[PDB]
Amino acid sequence: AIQSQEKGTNQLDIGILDTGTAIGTTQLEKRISYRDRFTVPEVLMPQQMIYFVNKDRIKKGIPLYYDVKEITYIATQDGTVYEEDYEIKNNRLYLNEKYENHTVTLKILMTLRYVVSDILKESRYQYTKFNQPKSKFENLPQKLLL
Amino acid sequence: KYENHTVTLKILMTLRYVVSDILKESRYQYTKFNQPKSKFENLPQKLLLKREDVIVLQDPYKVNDGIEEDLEIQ
Amino acid sequence: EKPYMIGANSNPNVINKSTTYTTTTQADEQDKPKYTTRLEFDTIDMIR
Amino acid sequence: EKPYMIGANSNPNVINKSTTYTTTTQADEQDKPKYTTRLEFDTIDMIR
Amino acid sequence: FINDRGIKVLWEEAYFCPCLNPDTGHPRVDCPRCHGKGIAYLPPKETIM
Amino acid sequence: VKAYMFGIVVQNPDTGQPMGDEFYNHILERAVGKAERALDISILPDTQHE
Amino acid sequence: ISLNPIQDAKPIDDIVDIMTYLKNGKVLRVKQDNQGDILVRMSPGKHKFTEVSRDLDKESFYYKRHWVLYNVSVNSLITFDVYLDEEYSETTKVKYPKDTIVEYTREDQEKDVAMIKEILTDNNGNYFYALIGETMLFDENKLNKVKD
Amino acid sequence: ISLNPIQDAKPIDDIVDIMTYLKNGKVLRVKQDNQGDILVRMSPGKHKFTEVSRDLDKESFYYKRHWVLYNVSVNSLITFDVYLDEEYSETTKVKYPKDTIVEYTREDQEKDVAMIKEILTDNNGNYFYALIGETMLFDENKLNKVKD
Amino acid sequence: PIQDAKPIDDIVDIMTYLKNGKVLRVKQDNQGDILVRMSPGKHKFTEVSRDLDKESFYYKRHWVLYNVSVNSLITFDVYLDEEYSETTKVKYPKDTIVEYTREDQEKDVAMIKEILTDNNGNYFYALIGETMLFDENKLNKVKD
Ligand SMILES: [Zn+2]
Repeated sequence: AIQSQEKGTNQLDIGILDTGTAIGTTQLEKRISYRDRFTVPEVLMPQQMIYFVNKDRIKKGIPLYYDVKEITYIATQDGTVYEEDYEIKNNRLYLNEKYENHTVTLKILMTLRYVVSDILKESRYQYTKFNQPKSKFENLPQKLLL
Repeated sequence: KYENHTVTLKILMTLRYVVSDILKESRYQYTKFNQPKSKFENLPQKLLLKREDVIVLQDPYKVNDGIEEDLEIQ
Repeated sequence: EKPYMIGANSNPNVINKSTTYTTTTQADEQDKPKYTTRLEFDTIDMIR
Repeated sequence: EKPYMIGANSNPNVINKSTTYTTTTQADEQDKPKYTTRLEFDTIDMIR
Repeated sequence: FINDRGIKVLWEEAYFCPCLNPDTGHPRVDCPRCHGKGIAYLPPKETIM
Repeated sequence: VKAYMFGIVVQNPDTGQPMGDEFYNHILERAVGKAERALDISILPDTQHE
Repeated sequence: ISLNPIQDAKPIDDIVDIMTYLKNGKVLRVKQDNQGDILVRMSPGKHKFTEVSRDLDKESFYYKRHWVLYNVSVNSLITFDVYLDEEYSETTKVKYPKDTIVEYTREDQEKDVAMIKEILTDNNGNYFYALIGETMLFDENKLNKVKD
Repeated sequence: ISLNPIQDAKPIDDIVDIMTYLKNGKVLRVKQDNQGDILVRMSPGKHKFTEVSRDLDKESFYYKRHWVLYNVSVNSLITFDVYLDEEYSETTKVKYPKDTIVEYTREDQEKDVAMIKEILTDNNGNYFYALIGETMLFDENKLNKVKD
Repeated sequence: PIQDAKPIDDIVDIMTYLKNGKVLRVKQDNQGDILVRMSPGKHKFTEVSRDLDKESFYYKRHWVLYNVSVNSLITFDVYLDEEYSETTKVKYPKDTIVEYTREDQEKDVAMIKEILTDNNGNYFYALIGETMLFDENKLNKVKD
């Protein structure tokens, strides 16, 4: 379970940065650790980015700041771009020679992801005894600050 | 007539907003009741909106429809 | 004389009805009232 | 003519049913309605 | 519920204009897509919010 | 029937369809039929061979 | 086999005639844009003052109008159309009033626009329309209105 | 001792024929991916406009479809399969439609893939399948589908 | 006659030309003119442009996706972009409310049925319900 999901944006001299709090609650018997990692394939997140092309980047392939699931919209100074002119491999982008010194921008969808930055109300406990041969210890859900 | 005069105006303008943060950004439900199979639905986002004062752009150029409003039919 | 009968409907069909926007105008108007009960404090009892 | 009888079941077994994901597309759609009661303020009473 | 309590509003998505200067990384003062702002916009989509 | 239901529209909730006139006629024919027994009458004109 | 033509409620534009009628005490009906239709009157007797009533119907033995003092504004009269209450009535809320330009289909399958010069009614309460340049009177369904 | 073959509802790909049918006024049925199956129609009379109905069944004396004005998009037609409402029906929701490649077990215990060229039905409503290169018609249980 | 306009009647012809890929010009009411186009490549979808001028070394059109409505096409007037004429220098546009006087000295309103000119540039106008031609002065532009 996940709650309070926030895409907190800080605009600074270094640039824009995405950071926010998301509060999660696990199942029983699971002992999460600091800086564990989660990824939610179901949920996709929109991002926007821009890159500048040169005679060197055209052949190597543009290294993307984000990951890729699918592309929503591409554009450049000459207008939009079609599927016949671009391809993506191993999370880097290739373009044909028509855009040697053009700019390129993309609206992109990426999988939601989280890391455990603190463990909060970390352990809750019950000596379950009713309808058991003997007393049993069960660890109740942790709360995670993602 | 007003070459070197001052001029002042009380003006009405359309309300406008920009998304300065996305908050409680995603809420989810595996809707299964009365469905052939499990379905995933994204529930409403909450947006923290900000007014457009420092930089102003005109209203977007929407494509109009030729259907007359309040049209009689018979 | 003749019996009073409902007869047929007369309302025509209307499509794509647009909303009404209150028009801005500097002219005066009159505020349409409602006459009904009023609520007040018991100021005498407040003094008490 | 013949009596109407239930007979046998026809639904086959299905295993490992995957969820449905709404597909992203730039194309237009139409938002399936529900016609029912609407709640509104009594703005006249608000004026009062 | 949302269609009931909401207000009609035009939703237009945002994307960085190609006119950005490749070296400084800052936009042209005037161009058709974006009027000095470094972010352009797509066609609007009618929406209730 | 509609007149007595002045201000009420009978409409499907999940689609914009109103119920047609045929249903009303079908109901009305059963309404007059029920009345014809409830007071032992023959109400519409008809020829009888008795 | 018909009824004679019915006059439309002429709006009054000149403020001078409005004030003269008011001084004579004849009732006026003001179509306010924001808050509906109201009646305006001059108080009888020596204590002259303007009065308003929202008892928006013709006076009747069983329905007597109640008048409240109000400070009616000149600008309100000027910007809002005003009618004599003796004329303005539910009798004929015609879809296409007199002097209105309407689109009508001619026998040659060519749509033309003409201004309604005369309107009358018949036994059934229909609205017969007279258009300039033609003698035959059209019906409600045949005609059409063009706005803006 | 059987029933003659049943035609499948041919999807329409060319936009030109779709528009021509629409101009003729013939009903269209659009399978929207996100929000189900809808009907599309051109308004009769002079005031031409597109209309939509979700009264998703064949028209009947006891069940009359209600049409709402809507601004149907060209892209919607192009990207979504569209069928003539005279054809698309519950009559035969065959598991393996025509032109579908299906896997069938041959008498030599060697599984082969063939494309269904003809489908028919019998008294019990079964689905007899014809496969290219063979004359005997297979049954539903024997066959299998291979996806991707 | 004048060759400044060649409106398309059938939407079927419009779709046929769109399949051929030729650009179209679509008028609006109290609003800017629009150009419409079909996207090339694998995926087919409509595209629009707010620009109108011809493409050149100093001027390039901008295209974006839009869910164009068939209602606009069927209702609004449509032309081929390449063959469109910017303006015909006449006082009154076609399909405009005008006032005139009939043969019996009776005043009547009408809309312009045809716009014509002679070889010397003198412009004649024909109104609905009037076969004869009218001078520019004899007409009157009715106020909305
Ligand atoms: Zn720009």
